[PDB]
Amino acid sequence: SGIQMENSWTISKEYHIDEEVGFALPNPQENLPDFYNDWMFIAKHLPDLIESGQLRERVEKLNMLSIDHLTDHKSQRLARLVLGCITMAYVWGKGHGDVRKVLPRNIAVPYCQLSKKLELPPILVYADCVLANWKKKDPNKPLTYENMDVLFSFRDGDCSKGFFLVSLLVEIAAASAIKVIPTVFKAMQMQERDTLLKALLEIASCLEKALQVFHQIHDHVNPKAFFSVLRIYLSGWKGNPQLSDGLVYEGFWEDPKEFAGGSAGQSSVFQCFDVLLGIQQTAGGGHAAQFLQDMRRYMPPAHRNFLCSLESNPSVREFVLSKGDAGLREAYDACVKALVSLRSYHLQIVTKYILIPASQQTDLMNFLKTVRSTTEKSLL
Ligand SMILES: C#Cc1ccc(NC(=O)OC[C@]23CN(S(=O)(=O)c4ccc(C(C)(C)C)cc4C)C[C@H]2C[C@H]2C[C@@H]3C2(C)C)cc1
Repeated sequence: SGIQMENSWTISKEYHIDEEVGFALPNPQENLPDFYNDWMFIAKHLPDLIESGQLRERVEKLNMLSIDHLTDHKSQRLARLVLGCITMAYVWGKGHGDVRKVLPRNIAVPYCQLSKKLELPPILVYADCVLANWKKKDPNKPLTYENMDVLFSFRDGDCSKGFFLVSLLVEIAAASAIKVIPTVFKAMQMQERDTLLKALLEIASCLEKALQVFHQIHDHVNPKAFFSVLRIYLSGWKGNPQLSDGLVYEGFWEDPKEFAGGSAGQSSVFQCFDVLLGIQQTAGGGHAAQFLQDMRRYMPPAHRNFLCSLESNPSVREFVLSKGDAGLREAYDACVKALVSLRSYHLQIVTKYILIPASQQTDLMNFLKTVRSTTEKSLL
């Protein structure tokens, strides 16, 4: 068993996986210390600052603020979200091609220093704009769309609330499956047929719920706003012809540096359950594996370590198939089916929210088709 345990029931806190919200950051910080009010003002007013053409001049007038007053993980994660949103807005502007190739030192230096501390690249990633970018409206009500808000958006009407929160709610739905993983491995060591079966049925049930949460994206995200507006600010400078050499982080590196924009490969949920169920993805060969491994380096390092530990545990699939046990096989199959359905839905969302709007003004469609078929081929 690779997974380090905090006690007999819970995985080690060193993996930064919360029992209630999973890979998401629990109860995120909403305010920085007063010392950083100037950064908070800009991130909170990004929509009207971009729209009025005021954003860049405001960032250029900022004083240099040291990150030493960011003493705990939560305030460092908030600061990274604040500075990442400001960076995306500074670089892309209004999204018409008037790009900035130099990030000013009063942002670049604290952002790069903070990113070094957190071992995350100096660009907005999933762990910022989804996993840390949320609050409850009422502390005493549950985690539902109606009771939640994001902390930051880029433009009014960009649907970032719907896109980020629905994604967050899928992560939270998966958390109820992630917290069962130690029980799976314990039942395997102990030969507890029923415990393993109930654990797998629980996982499958939570993955099914996650897909029902995913369905909500159509109700909160307009495809034209997403494609023509939000995607601009999730774009990066790796292989981007508008920033062919990357971005200059003034006062941190002399040469421009390339970092990739957002990708679905930054969520740990898919790989977590592919590993658990022994599904090896092959679609797209080395170039796709290289890209996906690169996106794993854009997850929090503790979540990378969790995924690596999972790969070093005994195999659920090998255990199950050897039992002549219809019940274990059916429960395993229910998990695989729920993962196949999630991949299938992911493909249809890419189609409606990227491939189709793009057509109006191929390797991706065939990658997502192959990942779904590899998964379905893992049905025992
Ligand atoms: C910075 C940053 C940044 C901002 C957002 C993301 N989003 C992301 O990784 O979401 C993971 C998803 C997959 N989508 S998605 O709608 O197919 C989706 C997700 C991302 C995009 C991009 C524009 C970033 C390419 C496009 C689409 C269509 C939502 C979410 C729900 C289910 C399927 C997995 C999930 C299991 C949790 C990543 C980086």
